Amino acid sequence: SKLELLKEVYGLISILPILTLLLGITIEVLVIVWLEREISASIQQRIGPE
Amino acid sequence: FLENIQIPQRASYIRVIMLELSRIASHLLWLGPFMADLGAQTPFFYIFRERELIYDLFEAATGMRMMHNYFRIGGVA
Repeated sequence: SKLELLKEVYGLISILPILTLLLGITIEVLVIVWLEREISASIQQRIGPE
Repeated sequence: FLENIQIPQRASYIRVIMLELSRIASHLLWLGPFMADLGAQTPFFYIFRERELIYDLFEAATGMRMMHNYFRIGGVA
């Protein structure tokens, strides 16, 4: 039979692309903080976070 | 200057060079930080880059970094 739900237990959602977006936004946060700490404090200054 | 140990005018001119360079030593170490207080966010390191040469001067003149001990009693160091 079909007592409660056959194909509707948990297999309708995938959490791969959301985690890919998470990884991408974290990497971009790293990129932008690198941009800041390497351009703002290096216009007429020494190099950034070496 | 009290007991009149006669200071030559040449050494006096040397001391004048000293004093009129300390005028700069004060102008920078106010305006730079004054720029960093008023709202001038960038020129903080700029005035230090300008001041770097006074460091070499004070070092090579009499003392370590602040030119310490450039005034003895009978004249200068």
